[PDB]
Amino acid sequence: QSALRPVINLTGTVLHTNLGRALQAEAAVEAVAQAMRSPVTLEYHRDRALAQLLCRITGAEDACIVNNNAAAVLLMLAATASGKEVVVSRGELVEIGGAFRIPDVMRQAGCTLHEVGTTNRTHANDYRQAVNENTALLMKVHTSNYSIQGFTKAIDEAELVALGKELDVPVVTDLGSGSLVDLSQYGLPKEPMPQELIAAGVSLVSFSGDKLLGGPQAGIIVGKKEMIARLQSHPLKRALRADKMTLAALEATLRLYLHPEALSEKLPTLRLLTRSAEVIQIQAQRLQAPLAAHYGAEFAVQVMPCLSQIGSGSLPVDRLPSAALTFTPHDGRGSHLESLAARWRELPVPVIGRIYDGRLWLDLRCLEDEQRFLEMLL
Amino acid sequence: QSALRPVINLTGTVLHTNLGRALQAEAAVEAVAQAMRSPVTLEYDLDRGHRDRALAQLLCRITGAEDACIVNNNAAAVLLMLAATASGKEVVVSRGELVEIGGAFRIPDVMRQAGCTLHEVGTTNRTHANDYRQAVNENTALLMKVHTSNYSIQGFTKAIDEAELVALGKELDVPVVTDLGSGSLVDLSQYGLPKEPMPQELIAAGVSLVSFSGDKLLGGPQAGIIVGKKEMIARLQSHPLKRALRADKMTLAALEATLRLYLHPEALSEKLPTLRLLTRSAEVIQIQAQRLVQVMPCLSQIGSGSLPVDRLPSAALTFTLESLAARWRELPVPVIGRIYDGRLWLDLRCLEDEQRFLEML
Amino acid sequence: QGFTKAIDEAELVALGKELDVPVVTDLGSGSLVDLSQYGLPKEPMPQELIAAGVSLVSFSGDKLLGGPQAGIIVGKKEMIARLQSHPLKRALRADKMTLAALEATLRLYLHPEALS
Repeated sequence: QSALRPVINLTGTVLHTNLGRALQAEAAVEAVAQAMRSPVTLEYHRDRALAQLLCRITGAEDACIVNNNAAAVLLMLAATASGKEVVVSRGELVEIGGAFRIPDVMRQAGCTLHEVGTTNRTHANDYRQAVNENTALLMKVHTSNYSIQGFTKAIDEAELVALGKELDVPVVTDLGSGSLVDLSQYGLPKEPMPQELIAAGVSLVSFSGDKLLGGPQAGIIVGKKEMIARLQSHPLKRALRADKMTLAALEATLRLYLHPEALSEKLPTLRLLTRSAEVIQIQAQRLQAPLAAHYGAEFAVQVMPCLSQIGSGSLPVDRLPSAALTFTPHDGRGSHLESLAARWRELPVPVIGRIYDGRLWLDLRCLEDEQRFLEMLL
Repeated sequence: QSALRPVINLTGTVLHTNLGRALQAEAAVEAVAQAMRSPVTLEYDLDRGHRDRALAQLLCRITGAEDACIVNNNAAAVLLMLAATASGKEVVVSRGELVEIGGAFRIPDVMRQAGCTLHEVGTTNRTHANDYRQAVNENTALLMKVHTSNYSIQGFTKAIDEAELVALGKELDVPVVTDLGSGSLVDLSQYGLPKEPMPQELIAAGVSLVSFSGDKLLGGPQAGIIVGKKEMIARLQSHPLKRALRADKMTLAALEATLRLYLHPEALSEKLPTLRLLTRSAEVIQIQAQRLVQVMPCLSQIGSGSLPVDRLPSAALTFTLESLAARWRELPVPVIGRIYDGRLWLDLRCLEDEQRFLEML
Repeated sequence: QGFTKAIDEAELVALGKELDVPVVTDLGSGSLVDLSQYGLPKEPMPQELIAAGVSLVSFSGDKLLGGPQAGIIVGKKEMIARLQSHPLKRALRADKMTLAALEATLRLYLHPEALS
């Protein structure tokens, strides 16, 4: 078995950054297989069908596609504000994962980071007082992995683009998550959409493709034709250009958003997120018997409510009811739990659970096919 | 129909840069589909764990280097290598290796982007080891050898090989890096094809870092693979640029499945579509062309990573023009031929499925 | 809330001791008792910061302390003496009713049983 081995994500995190983030749809898989097996018109520009599709969906003039959203932010800052100040709120200097920090990206991209306001309260006058002759951008970063609660104040995109129009300074956005549909319609927490930012007047909006979009690892920048053309002509773009499998997967995923009626079914990310809790309860009750019969004598397994995280691109707050299987040792020793976790991690198709509340939990929200999981766990 | 539509490459260029370069094997396709459909341990080591440690071990087994690094493409590989190993310092490159690939990649421009200073030595055709020696000073960070994959200078020429430059850098305490580009992992001369420099030879000769593509003569996905010294690779992985240049899980899955084909070379000419199309015999092409408007000898270009000289016999069917090509480009599966010698030629070297192709025409 | 990481006071004072740099804290609220005993959310205490090795801790007197508007800085004798001798201190010195209220309020914390 290889290291790029399939695993059954029972940790309750749908978009696990360490597990490949979003799963790909069957349409994306078929398009990718067709692109790999046979020659495709890659450059016979490279991303033009995708640019037109993003114009249809988001409503922006032009679009650029790069390796990932870190590459998107790097290219945006290097091709739009190289050698010039960029005004970012002091409460949006975000860190994602641990390798991506906004100040470090500003340093690499050759711009100067101008910090305004405070960590919790940033006012429009803080943006206004920093705009000078060296200022090239007003950059709003979407804090996708965290939220500040309490005495807070943030300037929305509409007010910031109004201020930039008044001061003749473009406004860009590092959206990150890139949810293309209103999640509130499915009961999920609402996240800002590229459509709203593009309509509000944001010059450039950069978002990921494997986050809430449900596609491949890609960095999608949508916005004004002139600034997108600036990005395309930058020397960095050649290093950051996207692969043909990436483009095929992104095109097939984006074509799913043209038919929203089946979107909750044909998109694995949405299908896993909007999965009802009653079906999870039924599946847990059905699966509770064979495991107890096989090796549940050492530690009993029962079904109680649990909480599941949406994953990357959303708040790490769970916010999602679900059902889980708990393996509670009889003698109350963590050695049994650690040994069981190691045994599962050494299986041909590893099953990853979570050590929560002194027990080993398997959250079945992200378990579509129970046959292979039952075979591996028996 | 989407613009990323299948196309039957009958132009004779197997590795067409504008047509996706190398087709991937069935093993790579299956690994990619498995990685897409199900979660994979991208950055979660079962034994946190790095993203491409399995790939690094596989590349150590194949090439023989200490460590490896995977980035978006070889342009990104060269950019990261120069920015993490020679930032703010001089890089000594022969004046006859300042290569341009495709049109968007240019060695001087990459050095400008990477923060290095390009030091050019020798002449376009004649570069001597003393030209390298006279340019090495306290600000020199690397001696860079770029493999001219898309061109060759013929006539009164002189190039310093990698062994001589490695010895010179060892004497002067300056590391030697190589932008191999093509990255052929097997001796092509064994298959009757022109020999190309291999990463194994450069690694054995003492090159600190060797960067090559994955969609060229390797036959895999678009990737930039840098193999070499553990310290140099660790410098690359810790650079801030790497986060922007890191490789996707589909890219890593395809690359690992492709690299595992090189562990069984006997079936490599069959499992690898690039090698299968390159080592396809001319008699079979002649038979297929006769079975499928005149059939005559033609010559097929290898494509990216090799010199654009044809150097490959084949048989092609000709249509005895512009409007025919325009009509063919509008099919659900477009057929692209070449307007050569006043005739429309369809080189049948890359035609793998006759039953499907015959339906459109 | 979310993907967060903060360096605690103990680790920071250890780092400052290693690098010979003092560590100060703007506590603000200045709760002198463990609020978790009363069912309210726990807040950092000046006692914990002083024990952990923080050179100076500044907190309000009208916030969670329950007294008058005052700024109370507690810590090392040398740095406190630096504060007292600063020219700003005359401008910032505390009033007599402020001191009376602060002393009477602090005397309540010596009898925690009736403090609630």
